[PDB]
Amino acid sequence: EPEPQMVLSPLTSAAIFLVVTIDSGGEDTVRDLLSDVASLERAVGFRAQPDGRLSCVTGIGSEAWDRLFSGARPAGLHPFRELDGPVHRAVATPGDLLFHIRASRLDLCFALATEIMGRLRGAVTPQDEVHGFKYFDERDMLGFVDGTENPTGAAARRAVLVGAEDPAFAGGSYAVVQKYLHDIDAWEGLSVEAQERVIGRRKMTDVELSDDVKPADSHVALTSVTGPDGSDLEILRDNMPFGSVGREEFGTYFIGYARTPEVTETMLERMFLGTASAPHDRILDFSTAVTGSLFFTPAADFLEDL
Amino acid sequence: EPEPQMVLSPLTSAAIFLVVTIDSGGEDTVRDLLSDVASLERAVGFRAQPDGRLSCVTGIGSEAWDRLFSGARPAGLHPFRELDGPVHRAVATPGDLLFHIRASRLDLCFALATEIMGRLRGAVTPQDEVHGFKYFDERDMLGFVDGTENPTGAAARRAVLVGAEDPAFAGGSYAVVQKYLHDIDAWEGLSVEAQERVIGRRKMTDVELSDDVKPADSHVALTSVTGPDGSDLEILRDNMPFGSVGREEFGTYFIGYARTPEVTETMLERMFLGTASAPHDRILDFSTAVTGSLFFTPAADFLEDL
Amino acid sequence: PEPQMVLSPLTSAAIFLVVTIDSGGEDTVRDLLSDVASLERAVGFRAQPDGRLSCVTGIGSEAWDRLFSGARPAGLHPFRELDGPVHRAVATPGDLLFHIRASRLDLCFALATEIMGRLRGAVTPQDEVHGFKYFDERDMLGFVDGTENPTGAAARRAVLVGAEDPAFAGGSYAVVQKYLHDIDAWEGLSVEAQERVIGRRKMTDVELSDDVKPADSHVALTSVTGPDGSDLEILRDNMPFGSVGREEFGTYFIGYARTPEVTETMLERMFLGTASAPHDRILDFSTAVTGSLFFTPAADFLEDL
Amino acid sequence: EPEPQMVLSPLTSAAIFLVVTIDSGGEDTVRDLLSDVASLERAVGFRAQPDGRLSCVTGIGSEAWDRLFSGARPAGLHPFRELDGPVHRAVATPGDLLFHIRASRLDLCFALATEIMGRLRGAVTPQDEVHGFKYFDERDMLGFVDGTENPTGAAARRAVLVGAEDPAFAGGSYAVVQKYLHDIDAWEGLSVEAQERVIGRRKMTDVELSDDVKPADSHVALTSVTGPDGSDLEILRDNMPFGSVGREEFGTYFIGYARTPEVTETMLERMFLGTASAPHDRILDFSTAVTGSLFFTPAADFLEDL
Amino acid sequence: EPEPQMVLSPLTSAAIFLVVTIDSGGEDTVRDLLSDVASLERAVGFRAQPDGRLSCVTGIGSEAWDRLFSGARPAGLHPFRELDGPVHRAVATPGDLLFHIRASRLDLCFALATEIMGRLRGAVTPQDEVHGFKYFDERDMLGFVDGTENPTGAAARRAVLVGAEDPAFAGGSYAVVQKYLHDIDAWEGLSVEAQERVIGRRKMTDVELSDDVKPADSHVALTSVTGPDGSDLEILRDNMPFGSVGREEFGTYFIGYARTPEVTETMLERMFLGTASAPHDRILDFSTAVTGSLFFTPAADFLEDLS
Amino acid sequence: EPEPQMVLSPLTSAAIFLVVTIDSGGEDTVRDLLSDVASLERAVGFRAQPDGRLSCVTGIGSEAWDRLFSGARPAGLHPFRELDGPVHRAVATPGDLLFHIRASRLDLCFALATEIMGRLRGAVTPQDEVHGFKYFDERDMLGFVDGTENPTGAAARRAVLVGAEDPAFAGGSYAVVQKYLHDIDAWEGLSVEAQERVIGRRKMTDVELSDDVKPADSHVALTSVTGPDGSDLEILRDNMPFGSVGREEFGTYFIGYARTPEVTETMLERMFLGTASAPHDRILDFSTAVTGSLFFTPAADFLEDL
Ligand code: HEM
Ligand code: HEM
Ligand code: HEM
Ligand code: HEM
Repeated sequence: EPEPQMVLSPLTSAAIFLVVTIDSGGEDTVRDLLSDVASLERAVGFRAQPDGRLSCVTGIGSEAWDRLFSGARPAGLHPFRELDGPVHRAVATPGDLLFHIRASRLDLCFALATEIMGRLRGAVTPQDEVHGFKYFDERDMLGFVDGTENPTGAAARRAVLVGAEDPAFAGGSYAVVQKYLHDIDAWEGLSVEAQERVIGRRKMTDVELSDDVKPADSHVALTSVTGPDGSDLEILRDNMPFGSVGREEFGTYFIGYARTPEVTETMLERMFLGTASAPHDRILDFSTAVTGSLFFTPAADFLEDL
Repeated sequence: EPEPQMVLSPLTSAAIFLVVTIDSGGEDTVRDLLSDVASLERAVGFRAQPDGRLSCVTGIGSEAWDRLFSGARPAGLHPFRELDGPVHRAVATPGDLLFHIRASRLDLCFALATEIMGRLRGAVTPQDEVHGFKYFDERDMLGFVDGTENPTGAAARRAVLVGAEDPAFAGGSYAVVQKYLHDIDAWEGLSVEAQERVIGRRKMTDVELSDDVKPADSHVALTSVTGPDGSDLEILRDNMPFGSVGREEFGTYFIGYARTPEVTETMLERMFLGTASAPHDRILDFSTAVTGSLFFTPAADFLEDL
Repeated sequence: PEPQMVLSPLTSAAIFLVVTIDSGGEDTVRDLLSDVASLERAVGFRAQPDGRLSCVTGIGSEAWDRLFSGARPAGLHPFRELDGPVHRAVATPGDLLFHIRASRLDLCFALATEIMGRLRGAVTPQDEVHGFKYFDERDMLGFVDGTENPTGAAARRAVLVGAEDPAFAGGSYAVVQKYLHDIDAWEGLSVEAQERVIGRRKMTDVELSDDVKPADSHVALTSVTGPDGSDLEILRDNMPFGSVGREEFGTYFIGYARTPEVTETMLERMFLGTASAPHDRILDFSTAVTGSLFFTPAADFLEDL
Repeated sequence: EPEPQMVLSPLTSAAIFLVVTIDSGGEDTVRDLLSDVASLERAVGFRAQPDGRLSCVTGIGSEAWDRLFSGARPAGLHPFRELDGPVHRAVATPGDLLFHIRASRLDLCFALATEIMGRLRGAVTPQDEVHGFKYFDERDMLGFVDGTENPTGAAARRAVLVGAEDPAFAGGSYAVVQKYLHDIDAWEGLSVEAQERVIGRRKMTDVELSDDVKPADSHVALTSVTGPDGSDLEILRDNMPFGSVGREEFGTYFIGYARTPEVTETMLERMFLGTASAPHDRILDFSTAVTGSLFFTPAADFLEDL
Repeated sequence: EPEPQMVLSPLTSAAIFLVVTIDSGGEDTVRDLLSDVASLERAVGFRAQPDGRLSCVTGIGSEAWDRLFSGARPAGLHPFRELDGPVHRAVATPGDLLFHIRASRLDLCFALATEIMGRLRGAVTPQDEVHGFKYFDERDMLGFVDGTENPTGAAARRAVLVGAEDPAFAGGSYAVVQKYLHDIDAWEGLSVEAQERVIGRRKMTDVELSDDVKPADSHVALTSVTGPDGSDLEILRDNMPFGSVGREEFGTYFIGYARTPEVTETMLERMFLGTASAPHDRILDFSTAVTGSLFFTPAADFLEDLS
Repeated sequence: EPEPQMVLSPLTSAAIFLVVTIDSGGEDTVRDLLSDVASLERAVGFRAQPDGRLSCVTGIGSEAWDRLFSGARPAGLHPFRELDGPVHRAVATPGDLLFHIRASRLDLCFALATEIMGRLRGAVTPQDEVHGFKYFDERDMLGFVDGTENPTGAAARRAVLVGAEDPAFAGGSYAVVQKYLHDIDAWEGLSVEAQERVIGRRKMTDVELSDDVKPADSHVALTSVTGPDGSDLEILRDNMPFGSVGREEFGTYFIGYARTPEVTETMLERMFLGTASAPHDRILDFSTAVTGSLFFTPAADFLEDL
């Protein structure tokens, strides 16, 4: 009965990521938009039926939630936990509202973004805006295929959607966003085979490295987490490349959905704080997190009945 | 589990609407076709996998039903109710069988209709035939995006399909057809802003007017209905533009699917008869209905079991 | 001299529009004729990538005299009616031809709306046809249609007016005929019998060998070798159209050529026959309902008006 | 609950069928591959995330099953039953593993096949390899639309997927393969009308012949089978054209899926051994089977737990 | 027979515009890149051979030409002329090199820009970078179809390519670039009718307004220019929308190609300074130019035969 | 202006290469086909307008020319010259007629090939048949983008088409074909960087190595040839990948067009025999030529006038 947002939807060739903070006194303007967001999506999206694939996923931060609503909160909703590791650091930056906008064409994303921000003008301060674009055969700026091991079907729904563990918010999800910038100069100084050891997959063919060759400090190794019951802990990632050539800015916009933030945070902890066998994730030697925010994306019904 | 026809299927770029009456002694020939209609659909349709999206929905009129079938009747099935309003009239016209044919290309539509009419030749009289075509970004002849607020998924299934309320005809639906002709001269006499107030939405962006600005005699206002439940009463529209430039025919072929004809009929009444708030729908000052028929579209199984 | 899109390939959608000019409508028509190209751009640029919208404007012989003063295209005359022993190629009124093509019907309809909107009260519509592509470039008889159309340089020489009439160089002559087919009769024949009528294999579209091809087949009759060794050629943009209810299953014939003599020779062979053929066998399943001849001038001619 | 392989997925424009036998001492390598087969599918397939439609269905033969797994056997799993008819013979040929690889592009098929064979090198002996291609409007080498009467939706699910009757192997399916070479010289000696009477459908339009003109030895007649219930027994066919012009090879690669092999075998017996009214299937007068193998295609999660 | 750059190439769904100045002592690194620019294009472009449509047009500014080259100069090459009108100004901003990169996908544009800039690092300073995107049915941020009256075929060739009037630079063109930011708030205050009067064409249908009702201060009227002959002066425009929603930036990146800058400059003059009939172009009441540069785009041969 | 065959047309995603020898006494049948080849091309091709992009280039060998035609010979037509290098060897294999068939779909290629061979059956013997397919982003089986430096426009015309040097055959061209099989095992034993030194270009980005890094025995170095005036001698290559996973066949089908064979032969000599600076082409250490034929491809009007 709880109808989820488009959190299970596949990766698209264009995306707009939009993070704002709510100005004091903006609450009411924000509530009005939240109840219209699905309506605005249809209004723009319908024009490009059937190949438009326009979707918007709306997320609300921990502090924003308390300003907007009264009563019970999602069980795991808290501000992004800053991770201060020996070498690398995962910062928390401000963000009350997330708009994850996806389509097969940028114009659709931009048109929807304009409609949303038009209604929010004077109530919100923009914190981050990223226009994501598909890079060749689903590659990131590091030149590796990105998103291969994303869950599908029942597994995707099992890993992503809040269920009976928090029944009042069933159909919701948790999104962690991090804007990463890459040091391409240092990355390109590595041989392809060395880069492969950093990731844990073959560069060209996207084939996973054998369990023999794959280093303990490789990205694939550290982000592979098993639960106490032996099951794999999974997240759904909709990462998109972005960048500016003149500024020498080459980035991955990280976004990860999971039914509990504990799954995503365990992965982050392994990456930044390391394990007993790895000091940290080698990918972080060529990647710097510049933002960090956590949002709860409620069921579609929740926004409607508001 | 009853198998419905393609009544929940989305809008396509081409369409053929075919309305016929059954001649004297034509019952047997019609019964034979009805049992073969799905196979005829596959015979043509499979030639254009996967992008063809050929479908045919077959409807049977109230009078026609009793000539064709012994036993139970669908509970809602009756002849279309003519509405003689103070200024605007919803006419009723003859129609025994409906063929609503859709595909991404007209050739597929035309080929199926050829096979259908081939099998019915000498048993039926053609009443109406319309070839519909997608007009730009899902627009109608009035220049507005048309079909934005159609229900989807669970909401659509609930609004369109017969359920427990008539168990013998579960998976069926009721179709109302009306061929509307538009007075484009008069319409293009109005400013865009004046047009927007007629419809209740913005012309280019298809964004709904604020409730503050939205007139009560706007099309959107009049066709927005709530039951004693307090929930929205919804229909599924597969409207298509048509016309001939030389004959000054600029048309909307209206087709609405609902689980009970009462829903569609209520909307019709509000449009032609008006409420306490409005004398009639302003759209009708630019739209003249020239046909009007009601059909029950059975479950796919029902057709095969003949 | 810039020609019209007369060499453009076949599209998946077309609108054919034939009108007569009402007396006193001369001036309205002239102003439209000067605006037709910018009207095309107005609609077509909206689908700039893959819309492929074009409009070829044709003017009739009688209309030419009423509209313009001075030089006449040499080969411009009314459509010559052919009263054959069995079949007739009728002549019907038509002053203006609008041959509108695009990859989508919406683009065609929009342009036609704009044209007729300007011409309203100055013209009377005679014919309007909405053409659609039928499977793998097939006509209503179920055969691939347009295979032997000239291409490239050969197309240019066959279609475009050259030095023979230098005042109208880059123009062309368009012959239109709406045909209705007897599908009940046609579907009676076996495939092999149908192939003998056309002169090609039905499914594969392979031309029958000269050893097996009947003298009264469409291909044999429409293959014309002129005074020299050169074959005479026309460019056809035939489109299927119809209505299942009215039992209309049609082919809208349009053929472009440098001189109408080429088209007329083929037409005579079809209706009046030759030495070893009474008439084109296709005509036993095909009836012409319209017949008109237009000159389609260079783009610059229409512009400088 | 059980997650099947892409056994229900539709026809694509490119396919690779790979049939191998397992060498002595190659069981270890085969098991290790079978556990990785799904990840290899993703490694190649994610590269063309939209449009790609890369899938691989892995099947295991009877003899191979006993060599490979210790435990319960799928109830219907047995070697292909050779049929020695009075005129036509259905040969049984060796085959331990089936790889049914499909995509919208051959490169994806070839790439995945390379990765699979690269892992299996020196553990398997290749028996058959066929590169299938779509031919015009879903036609076979006989010039007839092929696949028309395939079940879809729920009907497909019930006909193809193993259910409660064999609960330990729920979500599995049975695949029967046969490579056919056609005698095109003989075939193109018949008139179209005569060809139609062999198949049971019109050639150009793919419209089924009426039952009162359809011969009893036509392909459609003999492959139409009803059970004790009175309902139709159905299989899902993904057969693909293939061939080589220089060696006069014009072929149909037959692949049929069913929830029980008894269905496919019944239709094979009728074709080869005939019925009361029909000596054999007239299609075999122009078709020769050179291979014949039967495989069980387990649920996806069965392969993964190795 | 000189080979032009893809200057006559049509509009695409994605573009990158890159404007840089050459630093002191950067001349040799630049000259070296200019010789490999075509080969860099093929290196990236061949990967999407079918429907990629990757192209790069390289332009060189007036001051930069004297620094790079020793021989003759194109006859019409000069710095962008600033226009100080009573109300509106057309600014001249620094820019030595122009890279007009187009494809059907942004990734192709970004891959080529990465290669170009990678070779030019330390030698050049970025001035402007815009990533352009198609907006619906070829619309601009004002919501009007943009490019309709672009010349095609022979007429385009005659309008854009340098010919016999300057035979040593035949197959070249002149490109004028201006980045415009729009005041959407103000624009959306106008009715559709009122907006139509600013532009000179119907909004949705893109049909040109009738001559009797088309205002003298409309965009279409002011940029309609007949020469001394009586024939129309024409330019080829590859305008692309761009913007940032959060920063409230809604822009049109203007680029016009012409065989001589006099054509484009005349149009500019009519827009900014006005005529006897019109004070200025009304579009400028909602559009602010923030960049302005002029470049000569040489024939491909010129760039290759630098070696 | 003599009309050329489609020797200038671009690379397609599908290709069939057909090489046959003319049987004793099959000359008359060959001449009749040659006059109908363009007609056959249109017969199949027109069915798939406008995306089909079907074309067929017909070539005639040296020895075959003398059997077929009386009168003048193309100036540069001769048998393929075997190259017996110190290490590698370019074999000469029999070939009278080349059919180079390309389209966006294999079906069109296969259909045309069928028609051609159907007419030549009993008059010719097949020597070679390859079905080519596009591999990812125009890559070859070595994993490098293949065809990057092909000339285009006027440059291609001057490089490929016979001109005034041989007036009677203007519009014609010369095709050299070589079927190469690759040793993939060995090639994948090299690092990416080593592979780059073999080819002379970066692997993923396809950017050419600078002159101070590019080895003299690299493929790009050895196939770069300057002529008398100092301008590069160029060929047009339409290389297509092919292969069979079962038989470990991973191949490049090499075809090169040039206005004179001298150009293609110089490159071949440099590759196989070597220079003072280069023992041989390093690509040959991973590539074996198994066929080798030279053909003249006449202007189109030459074929029809027969
Ligand atoms: C009744 C409507 C007509 C139909 C259904 C029809 C159909 C066909 C077909 C199926 C072909 C063979 C495929 C092709 O090359 O296009 C063909 C060829 C041709 N038709 Fe028609 N046609 C019609 C009317 C006409 C008329 C009126 C003319 C002449 C004025 C004409 C001239 C030709 C020519 C010149 C060819 C090519 C013959 C060759 O050189 O091989 N057709 N037509
Ligand atoms: C020689 C290779 C074969 C060819 C060329 C062939 C071709 C066809 C064609 C053209 C049809 C009609 C279109 C359709 O419904 O798919 C058809 C139907 C069918 N074929 Fe085959 N077939 C072959 C082998 C087989 C075999 C071996 C089986 C069974 C094991 C089989 C089972 C069926 C079934 C069940 C149908 C559907 C019949 C109906 O219910 O109407 N086919 N086949
Ligand atoms: C402020 C940014 C601008 C916008 C949004 C804009 C938009 C438009 C629009 C909507 C049209 C009508 C449709 C068309 O034919 O393309 C147009 C026409 C035109 N614009 Fe602009 N324009 C801008 C700036 C300029 C500038 C700076 C120039 C000259 C340097 C220019 C030259 C033209 C020309 C020559 C035409 C065609 C006029 C005709 O002959 O019909 N535009 N522009
Ligand atoms: C063994 C099979 C071959 C493979 C896999 C192969 C592959 C390649 C590759 C990857 C390139 C660089 C990208 C490009 O510009 O296309 C290339 C370039 C080239 N190849 Fe080959 N090649 C083969 C055989 C040949 C042969 C036999 C010739 C001539 C007889 C040849 C002539 C050329 C030429 C002229 C170039 C362009 C060099 C330049 O100017 O940069 N190739 N080839």
